[PDB]
Amino acid sequence: YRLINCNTSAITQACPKVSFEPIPIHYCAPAGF
Amino acid sequence: NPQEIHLENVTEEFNMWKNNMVEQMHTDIISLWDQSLKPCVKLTPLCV
Amino acid sequence: CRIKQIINMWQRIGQAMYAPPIQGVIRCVSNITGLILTRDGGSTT
Amino acid sequence: QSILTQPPSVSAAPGQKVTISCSGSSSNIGNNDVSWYQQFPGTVPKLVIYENNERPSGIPDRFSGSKSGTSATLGITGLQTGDEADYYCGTWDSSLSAVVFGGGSKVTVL
Amino acid sequence: GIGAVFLGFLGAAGSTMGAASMTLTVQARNLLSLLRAPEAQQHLLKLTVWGIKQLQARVLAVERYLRDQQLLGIWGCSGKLICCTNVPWNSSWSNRNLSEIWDNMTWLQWDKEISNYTQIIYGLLEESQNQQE
Amino acid sequence: KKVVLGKKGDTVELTCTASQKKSIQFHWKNSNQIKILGNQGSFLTKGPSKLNDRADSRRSLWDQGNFPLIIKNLKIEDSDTYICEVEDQKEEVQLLV
Amino acid sequence: VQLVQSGAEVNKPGSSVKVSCQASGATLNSHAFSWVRQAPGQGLEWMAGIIPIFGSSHYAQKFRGRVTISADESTRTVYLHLRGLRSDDTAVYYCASNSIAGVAAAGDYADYDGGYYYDMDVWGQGTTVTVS
Ligand SMILES: *[C@@H]1O[C@H](CO)[C@@H](O[C@@H]2O[C@H](CO)[C@@H](O[C@@H]3O[C@H](CO[C@H]4O[C@H](CO)[C@@H](O)[C@H](O[C@H]5O[C@H](CO)[C@@H](O)[C@H](O)[C@@H]5O)[C@@H]4O)[C@@H](O)[C@H](O[C@H]4O[C@H](CO)[C@@H](O)[C@H](O)[C@@H]4O[C@H]4O[C@H](CO)[C@@H](O)[C@H](O)[C@@H]4O)[C@@H]3O)[C@H](O)[C@H]2NC(C)=O)[C@H](O)[C@H]1NC(C)=O
Repeated sequence: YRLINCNTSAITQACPKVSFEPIPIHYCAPAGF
Repeated sequence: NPQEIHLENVTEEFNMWKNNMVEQMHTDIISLWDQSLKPCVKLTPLCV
Repeated sequence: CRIKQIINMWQRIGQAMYAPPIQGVIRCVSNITGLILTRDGGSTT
Repeated sequence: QSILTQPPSVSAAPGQKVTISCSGSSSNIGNNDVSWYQQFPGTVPKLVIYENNERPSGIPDRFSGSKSGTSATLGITGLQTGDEADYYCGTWDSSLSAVVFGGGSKVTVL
Repeated sequence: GIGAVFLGFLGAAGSTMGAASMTLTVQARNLLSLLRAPEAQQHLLKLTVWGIKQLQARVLAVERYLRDQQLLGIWGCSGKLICCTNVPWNSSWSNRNLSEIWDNMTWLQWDKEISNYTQIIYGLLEESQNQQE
Repeated sequence: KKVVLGKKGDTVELTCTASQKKSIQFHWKNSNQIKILGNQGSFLTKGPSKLNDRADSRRSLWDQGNFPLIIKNLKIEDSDTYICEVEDQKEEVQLLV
Repeated sequence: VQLVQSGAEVNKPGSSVKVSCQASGATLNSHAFSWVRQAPGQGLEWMAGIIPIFGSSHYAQKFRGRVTISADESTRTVYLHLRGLRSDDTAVYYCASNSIAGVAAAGDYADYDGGYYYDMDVWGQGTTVTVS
């Protein structure tokens, strides 16, 4: 209730070595805004 | 062809530290990296 | 600089361990357009 | 070839306490952890004690461990008849840069 | 298409309400205002979610416009820009001189003025258009 | 105006707590308004106080609102007042050894 | 999680043997693999072991040169090639592994040459290799 058990889980996906180049993403507003 | 209008004579109070689209940029970058940099081992605390 | 493999995620609270670094050369050409400082109010400089 | 000086067999009547020693240098036990593994003859071995005092799910709590100085003791309080196997202690030897085992400890029911 | 004119209304903000209604007459005429590459089978279902997503906007810009002029058409006038009706102006709706409204106020001021009363006028515009029919 | 007593060396767990369960940003300052310990998003940070090497916190509890402060090696000179600033609730806890 | 090995092998001395060890998981990078053997009736010993999250391998000092370990991530199979077959290699082999995730709680910079083989429990079914 104070030192409550926190199960630190561990999920393991399938991890390749992928590229990462951030492109500009600009936020538009919907119709009527 | 983007539409942009300059508005004459208007004054307008902004605020930077209470914008509600900064928490909409924060959501779509959590959603980017989780589908972008898939890790080998996570350790996410569950805390039941 | 280093290249760590066991990082803390900025996304949520948790750690992440990744693959070893890639074999070739790794270039980075970035243009610093901003800082983030923080003071420390004593009782001055 | 046994770097760890495990005794080759321990023996007690069913329903008692046994001890199994795993004595090593100050580069395999005095700095590192110990573990214990159980193997029935013919079948694949099985981990029984990890992180020097804990048991996995599916292990009775009669198996206890301790790490004292440069040696380690495994204790089975209340020996049953279904423990007819042999035990091995396995640590990491830092100086030899390899996992190091013991000679084996075949418990026997009386 | 139509979403271009939905934002062109804002060109008259900051001016006075007598001038902005006159600019709206000019704006009335100003509110009268292609993926053909070799597409692989990987590009086929990806350039089509780029097609539907733009076409969920062009129909929303139509469906918002018809949800406007369904609400106007309840209040007597459908398709009129400047439309005055047969309800008398009540005095308790932030009483002010008519020269003190069309000459020294911008339109955004009226949002701050009568938004406590804007729902009450809308029911009156329904009833008097229902009482007259 | 809480009261916390220690002996020497031991770990005290001062605690501020919000009602949100969503890891909101806090801090921890002292009577001279120097930063003791802070949260920056999902990472921890210290401040240039004299508890900069000794202070700590429990990382897994931030996701449930609880933002403690765990101090090791209690000297006599840290007997002060400490302030947790979650968003407005500037609660003061004082400490003695 | 379970591990399947390759089939049993008979051989003459001087040749080189191959034993596979396929994992049922999603990747090999979460597990620190290990190869142990058992001559019939005798004790256990540690031959070699690979950790693919650091790319590091480890060899016992009695087995350097004769033993190499390769792991294929695309097929999730740990391979063992043993060169220099002699008489005493008539034994059963075992591929074992433990969770590598226990070093996330280490002091920032870990050790990328060090040894993180401890207390495995994912022993495969085994492979008997007999020399003649
Ligand atoms: C701020 O913004 C800037 C953008 O302006 C960012 O700068 C970018 O940084 C990234 C990260 O390094 C760069 O990506 C990498 O660039 C490497 C250098 O490539 C350039 O030089 C070589 C040699 O002259 C050319 O061949 C390249 O041409 C390539 O790019 C053009 C487009 O410009 C393409 O159209 C071509 O087809 C070419 O592919 C560039 O001119 C490059 O080596 C690297 O590619 C490898 O790395 C990734 C993983 O990192 C792999 O997925 C990829 O397949 C390649 O991997 C091979 O090579 C490595 C050796 O490095 C081996 O180890 C692999 O096993 C494999 O064999 C990638 O392209 C990016 O170019 C750069 N943008 C520029 C310069 O405009 C900053 O990062 C950003 N700041 C921050 C903080 O993000």
